[PDB]
Amino acid sequence: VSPTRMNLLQRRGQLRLAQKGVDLLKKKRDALVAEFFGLVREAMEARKALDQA
Amino acid sequence: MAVIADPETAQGFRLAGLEGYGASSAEEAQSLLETLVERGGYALVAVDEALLPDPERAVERLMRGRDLPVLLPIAGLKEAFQGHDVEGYMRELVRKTIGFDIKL
Amino acid sequence: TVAEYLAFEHDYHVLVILTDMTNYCEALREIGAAREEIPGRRGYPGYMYTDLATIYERAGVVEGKKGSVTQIPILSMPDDDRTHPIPDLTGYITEGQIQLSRELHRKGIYPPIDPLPSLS
Repeated sequence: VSPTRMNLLQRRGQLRLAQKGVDLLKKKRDALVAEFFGLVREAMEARKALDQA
Repeated sequence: MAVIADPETAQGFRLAGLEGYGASSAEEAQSLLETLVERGGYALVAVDEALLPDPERAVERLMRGRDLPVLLPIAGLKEAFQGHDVEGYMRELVRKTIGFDIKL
Repeated sequence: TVAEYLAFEHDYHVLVILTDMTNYCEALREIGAAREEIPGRRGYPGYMYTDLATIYERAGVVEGKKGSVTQIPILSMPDDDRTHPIPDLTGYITEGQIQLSRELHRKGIYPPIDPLPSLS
């Protein structure tokens, strides 16, 4: 990378975007975990009914 | 559809319009399920847990890219009287899925 | 001097090839540091623009004459750096450039001319 003050600003902007992307991915994964645990209960429930059927 | 299970239950599956068969071994099951999933005119096949716990280790090589035939372990003839440990199964599932043993 | 003579006296069509302007700029910087000129960006003297313009601008076609002069300077961007003073100024003077690519060269492609940073 060519060393100029403009490049320094551009790279700093890139760093900022990288962090603000990491946190967004983390929020999405948290939503996914909520959905997954909501599914696991009804999954084991269907397994229960299958066992008793 | 299709089920690889004890032929006495296989006739009941026929009563439910589902062809089934079996010969009580993992190797023969994996052998002929190759044809079964090549002659897979249905979307799901069942296999008892005692034949082999995980059908993925078996059909994963031939089902590559294709998703219709879903395969799952189903209660066996011993479970016909005893039952099953449902929560242990779910918990060893979520263990490998979300990385750890949870909901304890 | 020889080229302009041939072209605009005997109506030749001349093609000038200047084989490395980087060495020219090295000599310029040396003789300019011995005299302590106000420098440019990396020690290159502050008049290097005018100095190079007096060379590059000796080309073209003259109205009412048959000759012509065409220039093909060659210069090596030092760290493949398009913002180094030498390629920067030369781009500010000449009409476009043909820029070579190292990645294309590594794939065995010849001639490794990538068309996006080039211009005419």
